[PDB]
Amino acid sequence: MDHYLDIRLRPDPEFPPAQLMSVLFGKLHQALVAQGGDRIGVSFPDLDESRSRLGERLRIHASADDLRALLARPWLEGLRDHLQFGEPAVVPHPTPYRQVSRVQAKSNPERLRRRLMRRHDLSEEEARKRIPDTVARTLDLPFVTLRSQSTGQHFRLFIRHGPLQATAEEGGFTCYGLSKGGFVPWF
RNA sequence: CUAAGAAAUUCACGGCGGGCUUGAUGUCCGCGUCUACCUGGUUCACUGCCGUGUAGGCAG
Repeated sequence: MDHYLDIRLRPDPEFPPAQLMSVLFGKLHQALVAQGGDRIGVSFPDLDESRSRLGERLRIHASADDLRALLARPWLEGLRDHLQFGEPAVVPHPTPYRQVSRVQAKSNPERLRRRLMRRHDLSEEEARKRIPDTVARTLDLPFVTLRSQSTGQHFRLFIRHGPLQATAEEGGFTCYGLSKGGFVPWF
């Protein structure tokens, strides 16, 4: 994708930057739900995989008309005191490419119990002996804490940046901006 | 290279029997506890779907 926009979280005493990036990713998801499309990607160029931090930057990649459209929408109403804007410009050359993947886990055993007892009509003990409590997977990935609107549930979403490649291939994106085959330029 | 260097305590057993502790009592006067605070630190690791699959993803 040719054009990128960098929005920086303004340093704020009233909330930590994790909460601002949470609400920014959430309103980003709501704006991408309102526009649709699968050619709109995200990246976080302030990565730090030692302490698993997401930093303070948000880089959204698409075309020119999409970015200049997303500037003038009410998904930036009520937030523009708390973040700074950049300019939609071309990605420089040359840059590597990588992905943004959502990596969940089956770290809750109880959902797997409910699944195995709802499809098979087992008992609690058969589901307990089939899958033990050691199935919980630990993760060292950065995460964003979003809530739900209609049936409200607050969850952390882990973001994984993939390996740096030399060329990018075609592919879509979700409403979260996450990679489904399409890679974002890393710089 | 140590006041070094060494070592088998052990067999057996009936502590019990008896008893009145009692009478009497004023706790009591008095008291300024105050001043000021972000519960969030991502702190709700959730809910459902495709998939035979626990393999892998998805949707909010």
